[PDB]
Amino acid sequence: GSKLIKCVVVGDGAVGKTCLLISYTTNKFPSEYVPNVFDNYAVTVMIGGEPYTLGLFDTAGQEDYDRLRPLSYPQTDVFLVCFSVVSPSSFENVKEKWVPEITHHCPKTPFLLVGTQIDLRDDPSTIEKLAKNKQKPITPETAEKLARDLKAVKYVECSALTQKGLKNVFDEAILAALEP
Amino acid sequence: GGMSLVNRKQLEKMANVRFRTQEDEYVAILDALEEYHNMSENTVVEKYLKLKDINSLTDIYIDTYKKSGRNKALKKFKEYLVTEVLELKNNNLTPVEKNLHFVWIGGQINDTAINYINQWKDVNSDYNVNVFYDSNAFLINTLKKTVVESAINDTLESFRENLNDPRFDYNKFFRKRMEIIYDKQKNFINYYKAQREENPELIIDDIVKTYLSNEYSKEIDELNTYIEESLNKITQNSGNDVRNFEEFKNGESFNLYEQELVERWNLAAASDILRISALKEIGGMYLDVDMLPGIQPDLFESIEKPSSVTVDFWEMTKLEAIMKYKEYIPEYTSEHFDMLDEEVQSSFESVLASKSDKSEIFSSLGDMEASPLEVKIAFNSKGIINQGLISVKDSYSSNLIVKQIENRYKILNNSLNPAISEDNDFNTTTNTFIDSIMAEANADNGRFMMELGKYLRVGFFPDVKTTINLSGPEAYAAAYQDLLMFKEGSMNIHLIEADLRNFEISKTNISQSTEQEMASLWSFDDARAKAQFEEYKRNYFE
Ligand SMILES: Nc1nc2c(ncn2[C@@H]2O[C@H](COP(=O)(O)OP(=O)(O)O)[C@@H](O)[C@H]2O)c(=O)[nH]1
Ligand SMILES: O=c1ccn([C@@H]2O[C@H](COP(=O)(O)OP(=O)(O)O)[C@@H](O)[C@H]2O)c(=O)[nH]1
Ligand SMILES: [Mg+2]
Ligand SMILES: [Mn+2]
Repeated sequence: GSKLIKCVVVGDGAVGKTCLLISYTTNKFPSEYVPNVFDNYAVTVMIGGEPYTLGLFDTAGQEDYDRLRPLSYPQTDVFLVCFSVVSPSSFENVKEKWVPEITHHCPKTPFLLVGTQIDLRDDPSTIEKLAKNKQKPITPETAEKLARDLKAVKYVECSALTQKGLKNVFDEAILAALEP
Repeated sequence: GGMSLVNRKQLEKMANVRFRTQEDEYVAILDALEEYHNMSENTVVEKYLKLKDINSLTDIYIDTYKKSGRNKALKKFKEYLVTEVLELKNNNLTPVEKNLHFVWIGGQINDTAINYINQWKDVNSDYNVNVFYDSNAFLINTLKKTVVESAINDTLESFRENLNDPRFDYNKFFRKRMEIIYDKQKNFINYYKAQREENPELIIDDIVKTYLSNEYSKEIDELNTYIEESLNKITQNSGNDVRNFEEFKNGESFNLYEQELVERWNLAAASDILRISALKEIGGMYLDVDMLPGIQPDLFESIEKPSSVTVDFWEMTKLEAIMKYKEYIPEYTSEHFDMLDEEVQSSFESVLASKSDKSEIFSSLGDMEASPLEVKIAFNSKGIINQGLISVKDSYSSNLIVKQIENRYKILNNSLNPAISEDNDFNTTTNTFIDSIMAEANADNGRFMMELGKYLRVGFFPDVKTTINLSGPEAYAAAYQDLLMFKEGSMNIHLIEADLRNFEISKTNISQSTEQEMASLWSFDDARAKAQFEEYKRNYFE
């Protein structure tokens, strides 16, 4: 592709950002280990008989990197604002941290609101340790509302483990980057 | 695969315009392209350098004449140039010097590293084995171990005063530990610099053990015995001292080598800088001490791979099986093998029983060929990683990688050195450092700069991989881009997988799914950080 689409994956630590891009670009969840490789997440896609290079960039979600992270934001065409549906603190940090941050540095850039680790919704162990507080997993209807409220283009769910909604997340990412 | 490069005749036809003056800049291009074709008695390096001249000539025509009608034809000519580089790279080959290079610096080489290296010796009898050590620096790992342990307990003293978890998670633990490691590490650097202003002939280990004796009451007799035992062990295992590697020592990246060795205690980074200069000057194949030889193609391709196991699971299981029944490496894990059904396990027991020699288990390297322009690299999960390198002695790319690493260190030290000069605590020094990074940050280097700002955290904080972007695989991709774009000092990597696949090595030359590769010696993830927290808590309570 002679045309390059910069998509930057953003969101809290331990929401499944890294595993997302590995699962999508290699068709293999990195359950074993992540090798210390140069990432270079770049998929060629044909769209209306025109080749496109989709450029994916991982980010460090932690507060410690709040001033370094935006150095990667320039020239960005679409954001995946990511949160784990079994981590409501990651969901509550979408409104409070991530959507403000991208509208500050890239105000005109569209962003998908992306649910991750949906397989752990129907997981025995992780429900009851979550149920040990008020905490309950995030429903797709709750997150579709926050998407509308925060002027997101769409809400999309996926599991990097089962690759369920995985291909759709990135399909809709190019569609956001071409729509007006 | 491609298409022969255009002649001198074929380019005028292409770049033809009407009412044209045949410019001096345009003739320069034809002149250079003619010479390139009647260059059939020259080596590929001289040829490559012609193409660089052609491209640089093409670029000044377009910069001077921004409205000319040839520009659109010359740009398509440029794309033919980059294609010819791959034609150069693939046809005219050179045999690779039969040297296997390993690197273990900072401390005593363990038996796992030797056992792994021996698997390369036993099936590559024609290969000269070189295991690089640094005779002056056997105590860096001991120093780091002492300072980090000291910092774990000092961090836990501030945890005993407090309760279970008001807000005292593993995240606060590694943050506080990082501040205490940086005070201790800065103290050692300050001591190291003072001692070499007093008398700069003092070797590194001499300064480390006085510092260890003075700050941690370490018995210097036990450290001289560790040194003597480490020198004894490596000199019976193909050891090559860095200090007697004069071309490296006199080189411009040696100050960078000692930066990581002495100041940062990052031996992965120090090993990154040394490995490429050893190819540039000696040539051969570099290997990480966690890489094993490739398994023989038609072996275990009789046992059907179950549907319920990953490919990567299968690749680990292979080596486990080999070692379980042929015991070439003791203490090798069996945990993936022990998770299969008894029938498929006995399938492995049958096929391995049928083999006598290790030639019938591990492929040999044999006579290997490669291009004087390229450094070949290993691939892992669709990404390059310098854990396997093949390069011809004094290859063009080998010099391009060194300058790439040198350039990145120039940017880093530019921003870091002013901040560390002010002797402040970790948090202040970080903030000063980042202030400088943001000032020199643009959209082209932003992502690289994003990673530099974590440089102080490398090897002491979870999920910090700056070494990859500084001295590691990123610099190899930026070099490959430099080769293909007739450039020096590429930063913004525009290359994709298929571009970089030009420089891969056969997956039959290295087994990469080893036991020791799963445990990184310089990096750790969030999950392994959470574990360490409860491990340290109990190790302090006992
Ligand atoms: N069950 C499940 N676990 C996941 C999925 N994606 C990632 N993980 C795991 O959850 C953790 C998230 O880590 P990572 O992918 O590095 O997320 P990051 O820290 O936000 O980049 C890791 O331990 C992963 O193994 C998923 O789709 N399903
Ligand atoms: O204490 C050390 C740790 C690492 N290394 C070198 O750094 C390489 C990196 O090893 P590792 O597999 O830990 O790196 P990763 O694959 O995790 O990037 C090793 O093979 C050694 O050459 C070393 O010399 N001393
Ligand atoms: Mg991550
Ligand atoms: Mn490794």
